[PDB]
Amino acid sequence: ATMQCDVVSVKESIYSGAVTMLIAKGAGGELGILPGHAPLVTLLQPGPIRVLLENGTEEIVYVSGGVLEVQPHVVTVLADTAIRADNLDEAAILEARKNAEQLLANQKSDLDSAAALAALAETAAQLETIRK
Amino acid sequence: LIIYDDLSKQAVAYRQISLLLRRPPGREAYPGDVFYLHSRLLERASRVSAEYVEKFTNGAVTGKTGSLTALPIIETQAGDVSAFVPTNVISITDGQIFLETSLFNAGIRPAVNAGISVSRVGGSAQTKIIKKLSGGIRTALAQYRELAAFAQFASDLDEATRKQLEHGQRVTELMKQKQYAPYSIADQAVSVYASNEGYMADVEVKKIVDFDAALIAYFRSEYAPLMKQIDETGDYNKDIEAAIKAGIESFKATQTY
Amino acid sequence: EQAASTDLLETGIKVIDLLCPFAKGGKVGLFGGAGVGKTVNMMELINNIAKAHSGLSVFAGVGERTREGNDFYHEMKDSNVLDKVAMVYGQMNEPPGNRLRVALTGLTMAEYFRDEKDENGKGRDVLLFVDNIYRYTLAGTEVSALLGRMPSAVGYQPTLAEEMGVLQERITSTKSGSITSIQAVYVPADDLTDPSPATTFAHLDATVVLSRDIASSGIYPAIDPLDSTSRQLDPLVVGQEHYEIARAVQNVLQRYKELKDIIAILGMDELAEEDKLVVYRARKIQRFFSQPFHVAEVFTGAPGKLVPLKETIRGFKGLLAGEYDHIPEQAFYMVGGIDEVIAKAEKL
Amino acid sequence: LDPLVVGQEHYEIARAVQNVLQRYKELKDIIAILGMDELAEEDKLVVYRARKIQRFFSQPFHVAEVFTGAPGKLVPLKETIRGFKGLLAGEYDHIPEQAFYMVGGIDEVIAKAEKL
Amino acid sequence: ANLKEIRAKVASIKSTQKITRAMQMVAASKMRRAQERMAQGRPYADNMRRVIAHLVQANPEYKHRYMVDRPVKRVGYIIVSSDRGLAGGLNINLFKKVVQHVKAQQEQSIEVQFALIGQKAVSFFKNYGGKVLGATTQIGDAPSLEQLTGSVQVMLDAFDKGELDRIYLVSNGFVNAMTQKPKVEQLVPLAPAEEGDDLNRTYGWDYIYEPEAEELLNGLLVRYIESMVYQGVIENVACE
Repeated sequence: ATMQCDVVSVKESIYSGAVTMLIAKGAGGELGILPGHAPLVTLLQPGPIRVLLENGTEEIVYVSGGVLEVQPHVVTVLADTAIRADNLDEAAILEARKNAEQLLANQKSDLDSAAALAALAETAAQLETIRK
Repeated sequence: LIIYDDLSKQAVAYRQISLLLRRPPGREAYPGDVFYLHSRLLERASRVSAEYVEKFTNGAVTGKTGSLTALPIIETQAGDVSAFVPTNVISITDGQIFLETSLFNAGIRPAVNAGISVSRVGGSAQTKIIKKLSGGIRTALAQYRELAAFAQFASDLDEATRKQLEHGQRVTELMKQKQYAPYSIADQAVSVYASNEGYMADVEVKKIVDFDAALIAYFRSEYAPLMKQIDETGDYNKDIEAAIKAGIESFKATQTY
Repeated sequence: EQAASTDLLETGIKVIDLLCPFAKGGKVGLFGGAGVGKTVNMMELINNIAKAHSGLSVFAGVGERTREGNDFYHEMKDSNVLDKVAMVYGQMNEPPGNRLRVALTGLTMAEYFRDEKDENGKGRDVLLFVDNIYRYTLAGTEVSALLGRMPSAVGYQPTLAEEMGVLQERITSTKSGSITSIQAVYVPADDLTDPSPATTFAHLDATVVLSRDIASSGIYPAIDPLDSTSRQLDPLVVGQEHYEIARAVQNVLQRYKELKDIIAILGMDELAEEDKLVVYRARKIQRFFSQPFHVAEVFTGAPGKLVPLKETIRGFKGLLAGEYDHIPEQAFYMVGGIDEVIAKAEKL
Repeated sequence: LDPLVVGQEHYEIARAVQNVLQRYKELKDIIAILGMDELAEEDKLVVYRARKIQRFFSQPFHVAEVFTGAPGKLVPLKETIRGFKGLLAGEYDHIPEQAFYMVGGIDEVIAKAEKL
Repeated sequence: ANLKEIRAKVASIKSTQKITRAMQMVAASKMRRAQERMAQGRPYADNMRRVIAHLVQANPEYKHRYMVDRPVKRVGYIIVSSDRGLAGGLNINLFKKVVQHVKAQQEQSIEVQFALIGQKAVSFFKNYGGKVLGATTQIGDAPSLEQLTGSVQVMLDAFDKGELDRIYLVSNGFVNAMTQKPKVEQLVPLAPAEEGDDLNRTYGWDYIYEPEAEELLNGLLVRYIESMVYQGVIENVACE
């Protein structure tokens, strides 16, 4: 019986009820009840982490990237609500350079680097806010 | 049955005659007794008992009653129903049918305002089939009146309320008709049964009138004997319900509007 | 001549005796049109007054429709209530001089019924129904116009208040007996500022508002439990316990009214225990307000219940406390008193 | 104005025009209290078509040239029907409403819009 | 002041009140839905705090790249706003406060950059001009995390390239139903920490961290920073 097992990729979490033995996909040889100390933290394969709950009960364990930190009386897993990627910056720049530029249009053509420009005009927007 | 095309012009003529007699004036120049003028006329539309008929005819007619129906018409200025004569006449009748200028321009041809229109006699003046089938119209229209303002944002509403709104829209469109083309009891019953049972949830809102006209036309050429039984008798029986259902199913199966 | 201390008249109806208690010698305003069983309530009051207080009743119609009068007469004959009531009709097709002086004709009969001494005195308690006093004021206005009196303020007889004091004052609780009165009131143009309703409301002691919504709901009577008021619902005259019981049921109903829009638009799927409990208690109270009458026994086949006030107070206290949080809500429909509810519940 | 007298197309055109204008007559208060953006697109179309229709019913007269100084115009019935049928259909939805003023016939609308 | 126009105006105001009340109850329903949503995000928040405490206790002896401190030079910010209007003016209040802060920075001889997430922010700031690296809009209520990783990642890259020295969150934190405070709070503090407890009872053995001896920290902190930027996003959704 494991003390507790939780995964937190979204506003809610998936809890495990008294895991009778701690088996996980990509176990690494330290699978089982608390060893007195965890060996390490590892990037578990996005393959779903097969885990048998109390009395060897299997549950839907589909993972999209699993980081597991077992501990004496503590088992915590960090997982992805979505497919996991390492340095996904290339798609980030792809999205940024295509959506903003299309959205901005003249806003990007202007690209007025000045920030404290026409501060009285921002105060004019403020006075409009003052207007009913 | 008697119909007075306008009682407002009669009131104006009475006012003119009285003012020429210099009788004491009043609100809007009307004389002292304007309520009596229309009350004594509109109280003569009544149903008499068989005993009264027998006494009047000295026995020449037995076991028969009589009935006079009245439909006065009154014109109001700019929508003001609080004027003198309209308020005098509203309190006398047993009901009121309200026609709105905005509804007329909006496309509602018979242009009745169901919200304020009332009938004191109620369901006591209907055939059995009409009285049985009438409730699903009032329920739907009341629900649509309550939920009308939610048209813009409807996805957030649950499915039941959306279905009620769609049914209200379809019913409100079915209520349209054409002048010089009165419907019969059988057509009204068939249309109301098709509406209540939900066979027109499939159809588009815009094409309600065409579907209704085509369905009525098919029945009067295919199920005319059933219609004859409904028209003469008017009684609603399990067999009549089954026949109506089967006919509507056949029309929906094989026809193109 | 008349000495009175506030003394409630017990009709036997639950909602009225709880939220809008009457008073021997009071005047009551009835609000609502047709389709809500107004005549049924009037018949029930006529029957109950004679059943409990040995009191006869008088009916006076001011400008009544002939068809409605015929229906009322035939239905009262059918319900075996006509033996205890008198009738005076004033029809629309008559000149205004007739529809004006008919309330006095009914009042004379009611006053005579009051002053008939029983053995060991004790007079009698009698009632008086006036079909519509708005038409009484209009009859006065038309008569004044006919005689040529100059118009007052906004198209109303120079002499309007004096006349309504002549009528309404005579309905009082004297030493040897009492006369109450139930009157239906029409508000012209939805204007309480209009002189006629303003002159009317200065004499009323209670207002009963009949709602079409509750009638459509299927609970009869449909008397509104949030818009009806009284001048006897104070901690002094009616007793403290009654006062806070009525106040508690009123704000519970108020909360339910404020919440029913949300409960009807987006359903009950929201998660909040407290308002759900408020909803259930409101529904139980709404059903409990209904009761069967002795006028419909003939057409219904079920007997009536003249529930005493104490049982209503005790049952409402128990319902508010939370003791009857297990009884199904269907066990309160048309169930008379409090205990009956329990058996009805144990029957299920 | 009866389907038996004027015909069938004329009646539908007139009713659709009156319906559009009546619908636009009731959307002013909502635009005021809440932004124009708030109303759905099915009402943006009605508002814009109502404005275009309100200006397209304008034409210059032969008699009243002393006031404005613009030459007079005359339009036959069939041109009116054709133009309004095209307008209610959603065509001419890209032409600015400033080209429907004292322009008379549709082809003149097209030319005046081109000049702008 | 004729009676006809008064009557028409009363009718129209009654109708408009109907629509505005419908809007009010829809907003109230989504308001309860948000109250729950955040109520669910609060445990997401404290377990983010738990995991970052875990990592900072797991290896505070080494030094992270984010730890480096250099003088301020062209610091850019992150701004978030709404899609539709009728927001009561909290967006404008946020814009006023952030423009005052960036103008103070300009007077300190440092120019600023920013990213825009709300449609109103895009329309307003760019109408008066500005400096932006990336932006997005129409993400909708409760949007996917992958939708908005672009802005945070591009600004983290800009900091990596050395042009960007610091970034602070700019949003409206929830206080009460009616009280919303514009907040300009830093977001990349070099991730400092200091724990004087839980080392006695545990963490003496720590771990071999075979997969990543020191590499994992940066991934944990990028997940962390996207976590509170998502928290601020849902927060501003709730208060709007």
